[PDB]
Amino acid sequence: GKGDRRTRRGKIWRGTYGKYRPR
Amino acid sequence: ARRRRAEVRQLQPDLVYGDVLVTAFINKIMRDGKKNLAARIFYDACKIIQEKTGQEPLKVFKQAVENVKPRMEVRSRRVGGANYQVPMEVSPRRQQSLALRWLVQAANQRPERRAAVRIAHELMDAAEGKGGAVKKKEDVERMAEANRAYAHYRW
Amino acid sequence: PRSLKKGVFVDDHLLEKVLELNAKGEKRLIKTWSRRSTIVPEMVGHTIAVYNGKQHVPVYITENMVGHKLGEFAPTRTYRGHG
Amino acid sequence: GNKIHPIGFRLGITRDWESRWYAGKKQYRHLLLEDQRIRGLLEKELYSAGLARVDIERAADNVAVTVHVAKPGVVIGRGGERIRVLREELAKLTGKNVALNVQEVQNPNLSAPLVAQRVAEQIERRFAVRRAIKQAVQRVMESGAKGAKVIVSGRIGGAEQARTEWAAQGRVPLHTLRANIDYGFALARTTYGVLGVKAYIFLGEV
Amino acid sequence: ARKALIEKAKRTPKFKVRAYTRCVRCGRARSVYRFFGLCRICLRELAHKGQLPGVRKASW
Amino acid sequence: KTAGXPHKR
RNA sequence: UGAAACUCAAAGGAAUUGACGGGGGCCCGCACAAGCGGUGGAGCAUGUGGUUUAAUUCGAAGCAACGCGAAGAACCUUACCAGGCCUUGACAUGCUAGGGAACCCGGGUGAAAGCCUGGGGUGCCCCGCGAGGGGAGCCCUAGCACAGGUGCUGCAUGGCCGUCGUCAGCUCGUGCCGUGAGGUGUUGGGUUAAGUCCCGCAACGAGCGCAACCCCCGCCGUUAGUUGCCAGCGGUUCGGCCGGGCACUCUAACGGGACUGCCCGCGAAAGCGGGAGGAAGGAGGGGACGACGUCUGGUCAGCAUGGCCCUUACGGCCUGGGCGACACACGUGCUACAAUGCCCACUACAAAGCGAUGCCACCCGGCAACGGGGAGCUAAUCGCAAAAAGGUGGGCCCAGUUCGGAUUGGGGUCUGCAACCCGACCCCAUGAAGCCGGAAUCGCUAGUAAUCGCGGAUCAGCCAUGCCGCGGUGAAUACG
Ligand SMILES: [Mg+2]
Ligand SMILES: [Mg+2]
Ligand SMILES: [Mg+2]
Ligand SMILES: [Mg+2]
Ligand SMILES: [Mg+2]
Ligand SMILES: [Mg+2]
Ligand SMILES: [Mg+2]
Ligand SMILES: [Mg+2]
Ligand SMILES: [Mg+2]
Ligand SMILES: [Mg+2]
Ligand SMILES: [Mg+2]
Ligand SMILES: [Mg+2]
Ligand SMILES: [Mg+2]
Ligand SMILES: [Mg+2]
Ligand SMILES: [Mg+2]
Ligand SMILES: [Mg+2]
Ligand SMILES: [Mg+2]
Ligand SMILES: [Mg+2]
Ligand SMILES: [Mg+2]
Ligand SMILES: [Mg+2]
Ligand SMILES: [Mg+2]
Ligand SMILES: [Mg+2]
Ligand SMILES: [Mg+2]
Ligand SMILES: [Mg+2]
Ligand SMILES: [Mg+2]
Ligand SMILES: [Mg+2]
Ligand SMILES: [Mg+2]
Ligand SMILES: [Mg+2]
Ligand SMILES: [Mg+2]
Ligand SMILES: [Mg+2]
Ligand SMILES: [Mg+2]
Ligand SMILES: [Mg+2]
Ligand SMILES: [Mg+2]
Ligand SMILES: [Mg+2]
Ligand SMILES: [Mg+2]
Ligand SMILES: [Mg+2]
Ligand SMILES: [Mg+2]
Ligand SMILES: [Mg+2]
Ligand SMILES: [Mg+2]
Ligand SMILES: [Mg+2]
Ligand SMILES: [Mg+2]
Ligand SMILES: [Mg+2]
Ligand SMILES: [Mg+2]
Ligand SMILES: [Mg+2]
Ligand SMILES: [Mg+2]
Ligand SMILES: [Mg+2]
Ligand SMILES: [Mg+2]
Ligand SMILES: [Mg+2]
Ligand SMILES: [Mg+2]
Ligand SMILES: [Mg+2]
Ligand SMILES: [Mg+2]
Ligand SMILES: [Mg+2]
Ligand SMILES: [Mg+2]
Ligand SMILES: [Mg+2]
Ligand SMILES: [Mg+2]
Ligand SMILES: [Mg+2]
Ligand SMILES: [Mg+2]
Ligand SMILES: [Mg+2]
Ligand SMILES: [Mg+2]
Ligand SMILES: [Mg+2]
Ligand SMILES: [Mg+2]
Ligand SMILES: [Mg+2]
Ligand SMILES: [Zn+2]
Repeated sequence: GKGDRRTRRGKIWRGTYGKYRPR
Repeated sequence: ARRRRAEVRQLQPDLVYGDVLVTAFINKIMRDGKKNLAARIFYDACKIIQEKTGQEPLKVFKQAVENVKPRMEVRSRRVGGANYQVPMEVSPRRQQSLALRWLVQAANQRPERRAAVRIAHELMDAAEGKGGAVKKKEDVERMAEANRAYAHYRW
Repeated sequence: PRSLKKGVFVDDHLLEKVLELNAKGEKRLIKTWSRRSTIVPEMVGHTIAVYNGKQHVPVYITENMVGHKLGEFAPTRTYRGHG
Repeated sequence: GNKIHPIGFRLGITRDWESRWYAGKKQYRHLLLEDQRIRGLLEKELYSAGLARVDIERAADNVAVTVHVAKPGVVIGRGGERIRVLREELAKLTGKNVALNVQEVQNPNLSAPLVAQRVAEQIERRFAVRRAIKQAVQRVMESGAKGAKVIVSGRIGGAEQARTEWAAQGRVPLHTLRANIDYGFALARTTYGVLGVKAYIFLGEV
Repeated sequence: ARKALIEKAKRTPKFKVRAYTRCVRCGRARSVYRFFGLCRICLRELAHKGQLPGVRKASW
Repeated sequence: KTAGXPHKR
């Protein structure tokens, strides 16, 4: 869920990007 | 609701069967404003309910609603500090509401994995007089029959 | 941690004291208030009095603690439990 | 402990700003500080002239500073001496083109900041607070206004128990926006501490 | 620790981090708007006073 | 009643 | 039948204004009921009690203290602690005195502050070919006057705020009644969201309140046509892109519009029900707005201010520490316990804001955080920007899991002088509790609740899951 930085929903929740939510 | 009694919201009839009772039932399926997902669940079961038991889906739905409407229920009244169980006749507005509410809840208590199947089977079992929602209706009707001694406190 | 594009950070005014010791044939007690200094292989063998807000705390420097910071070995709060 | 400020409530409606200019997010604070720094000096000096308002207008490296006042005398000076002596010191802080003006106050007893200052000054002289209030209200109504109310709050007469006392005549409808109500505050220091005077003058509805 | 602190804030600091905002009017180190250079309290006092150009009470 | 300086509390 | 000692500054009668009642009547409010989602259990975030500490600065204390002052505690902030320093002081005016300095770059020591120090060399007006001597922005030091104190008293205060409460109230002038407090008006019938109106009446008026004037939203017009718009022709690298145009959508200023104005019925009236027309109907939805007063409510720490206290120190500078402690206990929250769910890929539709040591397209290196290049925009132009839920396809198959993402190892990135205490972010590994929560308890009546994301203030960065806003999807229920 939103608390797991290692997923897309987590990256959305903290407003960050990475391998699990890139641009 | 002191001043005037509230007005009953009229619902936009559904875009398939054109039936308000269908729209009301989908609203009881809906959680967190996902009416799209909600209406999608209800219609998928209508498919299931036409496959299994080839009756008309809308016809099965309404009869299941009829088999779950309770005609009597217990309420609370005073006469001193006492708290009576008073048997009351259920209004048509409330018969429909309790019937719809117990159906979704009974459906979601079922063990089928996906939501439409739970609603399909519950609407099937209800239209034949079985299911948790019917057991809930009969249960309510019983408690008003037992406390029929205090029926003279009704209003 | 600190970007390695930058340097391994030492306040210089402490690294100064360390290097003059190595040249002159150490040891000597080293009193610093720079907890933020990074321990560095030139510090191995010495004892450094690290300030913790109240006292200069001696810290003998060993090889296995080289990569750390100075304040890590001068704890800043006294606790010894409840009850 | 509840009522809202009567001017700021009506800004853009019945009351207009005391600083009229545009700026951008780059130097808005620098100019606004200048207004305050300028307006600081003026109220300090022109107090003895009964300063009832300071208007500021700006274009670029120049400023208005229109000073309303009950007695233009202490402003202008001898043939325009004080008006120069201050305008000199003025741009000595502004570093700009500071064109001081002096507008007369039609009726001073129809100005709220003046009525408050006359009461604040009267009670510093140890005058009967309850009386000074009724008189001030009496003057403002004799001056034709449609309503007046005056509030003094603190250790009246120097009592240990603080108190609030007020008087009013006619009508003062603070909830009404189209009602022109001039508001003004004056603070009176005494041997025993600070008192606070609120003046409300109701001119009319527009 | 007030006047010495309202003066030390104006001073140029040994590092650009030690610089902090400070209300030009009263001296608050907290709730200081960059736009006005004021604090939330003085901002309210001058707004009600009309000494802030164009600013007014918003309502919607 | 309120710590502040000497009084502390 | 019937004392006294001793003891009290009263004990009492009627009546008045309140407040209260497990008195009565008549009303109302998410007050209950009816519903829907939560809190109380879990892990984490944040505030607090408590303890601990050299210090864990101070305030706030039932509703109305407890994500509150804090709209940004690593240093600063910072008020606390330790230690090293400064003594007319970091700062204000005023007086002299010596140097007679202006300003900008250095040096030694030191954690820094500080202490010690060295160079570049004074405009007014002048006696000026003369040596130059004085006068003065301003500086430095000496000495006074004084400054400084987030020390105390919110039981001395101003100002501002909370609160009862958006509750329908609180009053005054004259007249009348009462020895008097006081009463009447303001009560009474009806009515309303309302002391809102109607009617009645020893009352007749009036003020603060209510409503209204003000703002956002809903329909229509007008004036405008670029950076916005593209209906219809013309080109068209196929992008409103170029011609053209302002029709439309819009944007932003001014107007229109609703008045229970009309019909039916009830009524003494005010009004109430219903209907018509209309985008909108009975105050259209939301906002701003808070009566006399109450809590000796909050704030002397935003500011102001009486009084009391400190004056080589309770003032001032610095480095470091603490404000982040942890057997515990409470509040407010975030994320969840899964299939109406989780994951991956592709594909749509917002609004309000922000943006020149700023937003940063686009390109390249890198799994990535980010780095390097590098256009455009002082911005209806260029950027933040992807909105998310949703739609399509695909996977997981009821497991402590492809649920949950705490804890911890290791490796990096960025800001910053500096991330040990004590930052955010990225990557690999780790993968805890938690199976829907005991007694108890909260919010909400409609574009609301629930859910979904977006921006802003503060701000180097950020412990923001907080706050103030914005739209997307969009319910249930009200007998009483
Ligand atoms: Mg997962
Ligand atoms: Mg963003
Ligand atoms: Mg005295
Ligand atoms: Mg101090
Ligand atoms: Mg001060
Ligand atoms: Mg800062
Ligand atoms: Mg600040
Ligand atoms: Mg006797
Ligand atoms: Mg009695
Ligand atoms: Mg009573
Ligand atoms: Mg309930
Ligand atoms: Mg429930
Ligand atoms: Mg939640
Ligand atoms: Mg608990
Ligand atoms: Mg909890
Ligand atoms: Mg505390
Ligand atoms: Mg404590
Ligand atoms: Mg306390
Ligand atoms: Mg609260
Ligand atoms: Mg913070
Ligand atoms: Mg600190
Ligand atoms: Mg410090
Ligand atoms: Mg008070
Ligand atoms: Mg007060
Ligand atoms: Mg006292
Ligand atoms: Mg009202
Ligand atoms: Mg009341
Ligand atoms: Mg009352
Ligand atoms: Mg009378
Ligand atoms: Mg009489
Ligand atoms: Mg008599
Ligand atoms: Mg009376
Ligand atoms: Mg009457
Ligand atoms: Mg009354
Ligand atoms: Mg009365
Ligand atoms: Mg009466
Ligand atoms: Mg009225
Ligand atoms: Mg047009
Ligand atoms: Mg109003
Ligand atoms: Mg108190
Ligand atoms: Mg207190
Ligand atoms: Mg004081
Ligand atoms: Mg103070
Ligand atoms: Mg610290
Ligand atoms: Mg804190
Ligand atoms: Mg939280
Ligand atoms: Mg909780
Ligand atoms: Mg920003
Ligand atoms: Mg999707
Ligand atoms: Mg497991
Ligand atoms: Mg377990
Ligand atoms: Mg898993
Ligand atoms: Mg690690
Ligand atoms: Mg840190
Ligand atoms: Mg399970
Ligand atoms: Mg629950
Ligand atoms: Mg759940
Ligand atoms: Mg409501
Ligand atoms: Mg969720
Ligand atoms: Mg930041
Ligand atoms: Mg920020
Ligand atoms: Mg946010
Ligand atoms: Zn301020």
